[PDB]
Amino acid sequence: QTSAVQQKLAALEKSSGGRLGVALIDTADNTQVLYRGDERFPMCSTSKVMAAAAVLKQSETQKQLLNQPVEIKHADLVNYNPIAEKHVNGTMTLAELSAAALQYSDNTAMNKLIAQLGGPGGVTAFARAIGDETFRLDRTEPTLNTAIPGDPRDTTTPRAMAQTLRQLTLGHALGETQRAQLVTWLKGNTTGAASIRAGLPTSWTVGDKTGSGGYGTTNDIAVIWPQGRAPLVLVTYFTQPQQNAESRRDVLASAARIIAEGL
Ligand SMILES: O=C(Nc1cccc(-c2nnn[nH]2)c1)c1cc(-c2nnn[nH]2)cc(C(F)(F)F)c1
Ligand SMILES: O=C(Nc1cccc(-c2nnn[nH]2)c1)c1cc(-c2nnn[nH]2)cc(C(F)(F)F)c1
Repeated sequence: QTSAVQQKLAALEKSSGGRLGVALIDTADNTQVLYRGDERFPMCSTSKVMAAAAVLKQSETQKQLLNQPVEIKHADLVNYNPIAEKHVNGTMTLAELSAAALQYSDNTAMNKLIAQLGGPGGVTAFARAIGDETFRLDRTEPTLNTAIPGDPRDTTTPRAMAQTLRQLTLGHALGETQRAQLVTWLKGNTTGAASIRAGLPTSWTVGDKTGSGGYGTTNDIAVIWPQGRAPLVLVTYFTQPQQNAESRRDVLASAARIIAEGL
């Protein structure tokens, strides 16, 4: 069947000229709303959540791991390094790198997380360990953001990412203190006010991670605490047919607004 909400999302998608993927989990009743929920989309920087969570999992058996220093050399700088560039010829801890990756979307910080896990396949292995059979990370920053249509590398589906985000932030994929740390980091994101958040009532609290890349790809994944009801998880992925397309954070906000109306 096609629901009213799905019809509105289709109309939004038609006007946008791109391809929109949405998955909502309402944890009050565990019901789901999906639009292209099983199609693959490039994750771009939304993958930083999985990398940070994989390092948090490692820290469960190493109480000092998050204080471990990592050398930042000039050659490590990639294309967007707002935090890491201040520490060239110095060090950052794994906690500092996780915070920079999640809250500022620092690409050098993400590469240090990937390296701590043994490469992109270490991130994928963690996804499999927590029940995500769909996620795949194949490349490092910045090339994981090429976002070429039809390319399977560095992709997931909206359904799989919403399930994983729920398990990481509201479930038991992580230990209790690690889950709390992930939630704190997401709630302090600096990059999200124009994306899912912009489509929701201002009284709600949101923790989110954005992404963007080639082909006008514009993404956001969020855990949402609405006023007076159980939390939601919402994934909004969007990509366009031409390599140089302009990003459309407003489309993610519009999708979130349609979802919120339908609750
Ligand atoms: O690294 C990129 N982007 C980036 C970097 C840091 C944070 C975020 C972000 N965080 N949250 N939202 N965006 C996004 C990036 C962008 C493009 C692009 N854009 N347009 N056309 N090509 C192409 C590439 C590459 F290398 F694959 F060719 C990389
Ligand atoms: O820094 C960014 N991107 C980037 C970086 C380096 C190279 C290229 C590139 N390569 N080729 N063409 N551009 C593009 C970037 C983009 C967005 C965004 N844009 N639209 N919606 N969100 C958001 C963020 C952040 F971090 F603030 F969340 C960063």
